[PDB]
Amino acid sequence: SNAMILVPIDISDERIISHVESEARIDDAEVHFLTVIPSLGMDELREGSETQLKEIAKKFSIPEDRMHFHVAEGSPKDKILALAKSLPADLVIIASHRPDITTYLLGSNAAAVVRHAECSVLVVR
Amino acid sequence: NAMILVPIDISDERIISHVESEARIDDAEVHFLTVIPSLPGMDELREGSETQLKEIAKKFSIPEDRMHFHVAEGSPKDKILALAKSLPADLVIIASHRPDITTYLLGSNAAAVVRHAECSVLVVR
Ligand SMILES: Nc1ncnc2c1ncn2[C@@H]1O[C@H](COP(=O)(O)OP(=O)(O)O)[C@@H](O)[C@H]1O
Ligand SMILES: Nc1ncnc2c1ncn2[C@@H]1O[C@H](COP(=O)(O)OP(=O)(O)O)[C@@H](O)[C@H]1O
Repeated sequence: SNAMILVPIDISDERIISHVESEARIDDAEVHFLTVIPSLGMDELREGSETQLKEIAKKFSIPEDRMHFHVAEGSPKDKILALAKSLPADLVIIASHRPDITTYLLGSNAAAVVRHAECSVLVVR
Repeated sequence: NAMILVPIDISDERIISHVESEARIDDAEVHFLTVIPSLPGMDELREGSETQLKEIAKKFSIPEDRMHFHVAEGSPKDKILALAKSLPADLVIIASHRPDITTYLLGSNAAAVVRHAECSVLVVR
């Protein structure tokens, strides 16, 4: 039962990198990157999303054999929470909001994950 | 531009040479499909199935940028046929039967695909 850290990533559009790396180093945790394709060809979108997720993950200094990639479809908050439950995650690491939006001190997904996760949550600023 | 559909049962080698050779003819896209039959979470089963599908595909000498992965849920023959139609496939490549079963010279999925597919079908022995 290695530690498992869930790292949701919005692939649309760096402070989380040092935090994920440091948290992973604590236990040599498994690091599960997740991207959610919002609802409303699917196999093609999933494939392109996985490729972009992997591109982003190259920025992180984590061993290859510790990184796992997930693509979900639907509500980002619902899927982040579902995966934190099913892994189960020992930690969720999430940015407080998108870097280019300051109106809200916590974004919606961050606020929901912080409140509803069954595990600890690190909100990164 | 050419598209080859290769259904794989992730429960249970001869098709490898044929797929590699057929793919070389045009530099075809190769679409691997596995169908998980109907009755823990569906999301985790889909991801677990895709992971095993990808491990099998590592046995095939085909360029990375030509391989595509699909997971469907239900009747294998119905989903094989649905994808062959919608891609649309120029070829389906299918083993005559499961390697370990000799009583049916042609398995039931192979028989339905070779009769109902709208494209050419290669039955491999
Ligand atoms: N589509 C998505 N897939 C995966 N994670 C996401 C997605 N959207 C948001 N998140 C997670 O939530 C974090 C904050 O996003 P959010 O709470 O929606 O605020 P904002 O709307 O400012 O981006 C993101 O940094 C990301 O970790
Ligand atoms: N669940 C499945 N998903 C994708 N392809 C399948 C599945 N089951 C069978 N096939 C395809 O059909 C081929 C032959 O299977 P089938 O006709 O069921 O014969 P058998 O009954 O001996 O397994 C398999 O090698 C595979 O290519």
